[PDB]
Amino acid sequence: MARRFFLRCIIWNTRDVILDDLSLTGEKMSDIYVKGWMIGFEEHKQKTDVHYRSLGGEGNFNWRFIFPFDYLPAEQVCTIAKKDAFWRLDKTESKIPARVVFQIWDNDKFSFDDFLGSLQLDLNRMPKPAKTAKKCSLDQLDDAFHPEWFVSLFEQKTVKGWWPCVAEEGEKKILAGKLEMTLEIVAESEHEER
Ligand SMILES: [Ca+2]
Ligand SMILES: [Ca+2]
Ligand SMILES: [Ca+2]
Ligand SMILES: [Cl-]
Repeated sequence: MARRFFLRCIIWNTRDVILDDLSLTGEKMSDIYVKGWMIGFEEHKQKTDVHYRSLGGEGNFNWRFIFPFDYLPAEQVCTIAKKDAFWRLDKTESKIPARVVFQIWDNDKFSFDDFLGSLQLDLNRMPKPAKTAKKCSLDQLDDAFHPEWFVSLFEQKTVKGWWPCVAEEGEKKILAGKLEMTLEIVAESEHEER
């Protein structure tokens, strides 16, 4: 059966975010905000408020996202279709991995917002978070050589800490920002804590 879950995301802060603009005084800065959504549920995407005029790449948000999604425990696969009748968005089935996306953006008033970097996470196999922003690095993404550093959120239920965001210089990967988050998968009915 398809079971209804909820991904609860708190965006606490960002650090080291790329600075995309020049100030009227001529100082590098970004008007930072964070976009999030689950793949296959692009209709429910959400964003934080904007941390205006970040001069050192830091932003403060303390923002809560809730992402509802359907899940097949036995298949460990997302059903991009919501629930019940065809009236639901994404019709029926389509089985894909459960993944959430976080994107860091610079808000502009007099042009379009500019993409700064993103992080895409597999809820079944995701990199462990760094305790501090200092220990946050692209090494966290090393699924090839340190597979023990990937884990499953469904098993752990909750993870907190820092993850890196990435921008592609063509094939090359560059640290575009660091994201401090709490991630928790929540059931419709279960014990408050285990
Ligand atoms: Ca800009
Ligand atoms: Ca801007
Ligand atoms: Ca722009
Ligand atoms: Cl602007």
